[PDB]
Amino acid sequence: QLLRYLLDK
Amino acid sequence: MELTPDQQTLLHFIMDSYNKQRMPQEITNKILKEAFSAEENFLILTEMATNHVQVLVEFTKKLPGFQTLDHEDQIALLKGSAVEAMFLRSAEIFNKKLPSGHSDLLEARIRNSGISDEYITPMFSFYKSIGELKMTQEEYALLTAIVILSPDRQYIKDREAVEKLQEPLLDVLQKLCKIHQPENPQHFACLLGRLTELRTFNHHHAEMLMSFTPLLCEIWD
Ligand SMILES: CCOC(=O)c1ccc(NC(=O)c2c3c(nn2-c2ccccc2)CCN(S(=O)(=O)c2cccs2)C3)cc1
Repeated sequence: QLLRYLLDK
Repeated sequence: MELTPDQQTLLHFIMDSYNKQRMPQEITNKILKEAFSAEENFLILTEMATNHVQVLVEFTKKLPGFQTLDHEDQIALLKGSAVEAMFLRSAEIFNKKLPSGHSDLLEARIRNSGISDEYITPMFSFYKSIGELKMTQEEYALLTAIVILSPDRQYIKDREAVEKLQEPLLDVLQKLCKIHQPENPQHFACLLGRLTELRTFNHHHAEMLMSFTPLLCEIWD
């Protein structure tokens, strides 16, 4: 969620 | 021997990511100006630990070949290294980046933040053993990269793909220990020996949680 956002941006 | 131009490009690229990463002034000023109490000391640590998660993801994103890994393995590598990478960074800050009073004030804050003595004493024994190695910024940047790209992590589907990314970093680190410490030929084995000490923090941290921030809750539980 917050990890995937920060990872994929 | 000396680092090849290929390894120099790999080191510069790691340092480009690691050296840009700093603790914000708003947090640094909070260590010296905020009220001293178990609740407020704990709050500063939450703000600090939260900031590290953003720092970890940003550093990991730039590690050559990390973005080419399976999405599920990318999350597992981050979750598996979150605690270890934080204490390794904490060791760097507690032994170096401190003016005159921050070092002693933060130690007092960590000791009086409501964390049990059985978790506190191993932290400072680790900080003191790491401080005796007299590591450089290059060694800290590489050890963090080696901690993150650990193929031995739980629930990793493609461990060999992680091994491929880690091996060039262990080789750069091995060459750095021979050059900057030729009088101590066992320095490399000592750096890796401190990693087994770092790994014991994982069970300590899990125990501490059973006894925050939306970002901390996701990376932990
Ligand atoms: C270069 C910039 O690096 C960073 O962004 C960065 C580095 C290190 C840290 N460190 C910490 O947050 C931290 C913690 C502890 N000590 N400690 C520490 C900080 C500075 C020096 C020495 C030690 C113990 C409690 N844990 S915790 O996760 O259990 C916790 C969380 C909440 C309540 S309790 C956290 C933060 C950011």
